[PDB]
Amino acid sequence: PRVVPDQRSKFENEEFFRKLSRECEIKYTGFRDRPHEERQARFQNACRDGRSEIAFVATGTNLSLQFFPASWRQTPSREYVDLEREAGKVYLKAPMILNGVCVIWKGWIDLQRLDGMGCLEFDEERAQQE
Amino acid sequence: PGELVRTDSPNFLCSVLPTHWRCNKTLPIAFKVVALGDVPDGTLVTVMAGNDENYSAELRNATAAMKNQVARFNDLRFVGRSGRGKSFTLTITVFTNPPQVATYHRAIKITVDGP
Repeated sequence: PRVVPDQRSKFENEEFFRKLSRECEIKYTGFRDRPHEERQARFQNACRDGRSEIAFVATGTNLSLQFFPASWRQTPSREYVDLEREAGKVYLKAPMILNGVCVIWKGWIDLQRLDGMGCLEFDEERAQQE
Repeated sequence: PGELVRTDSPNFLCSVLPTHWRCNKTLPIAFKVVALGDVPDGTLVTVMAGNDENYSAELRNATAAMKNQVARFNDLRFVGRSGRGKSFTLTITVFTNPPQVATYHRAIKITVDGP
């Protein structure tokens, strides 16, 4: 769809991205006002459907994520939603165009705490076909 | 479309929001997200707010759909607040494939009383 003329440059030089290109505290934000027990279920069910809302706590940057290849209901592969790689938590991959630059959101979340670590990656491959 | 500002994305514009506003009070204007490049009608759009203090402010009617490049929000409303005059960064998600995300920093300050 729409991107700035020089994505990598923007991704590497701007504070918004840099402050987001290194593993930092992330936290699920779905059903914010509800019993933690339920939220935990919501999170996993949503993860199995390939979607979630995870905000970067430090900056309050909220993101709605889709765990599917940028290309494109249908269960996500273990590449975008991994429940094994590490018992207790789930590793997530989510492509998107953020502020005009193709990126990939990667991170994991503790199925118990519903908090975790994640960051943004420049998606070279996607960026060039745009 | 009313008064508009650029978002941090080169593909979207959104309405100008009050610099400061009261918690749970209707906005002086209908919040609008305008898409520059083609975006099919029906495409879902959502708004989310946060900052260092309140990482994910509660919102009302923060979902809308495109109709001729414009996603008009019906009584969007900021319930959560920003606190110690620190304002919200809006996250606008346009659900194309993959989703397109546009941020609007220091878009609005939400306190309990307002101006």
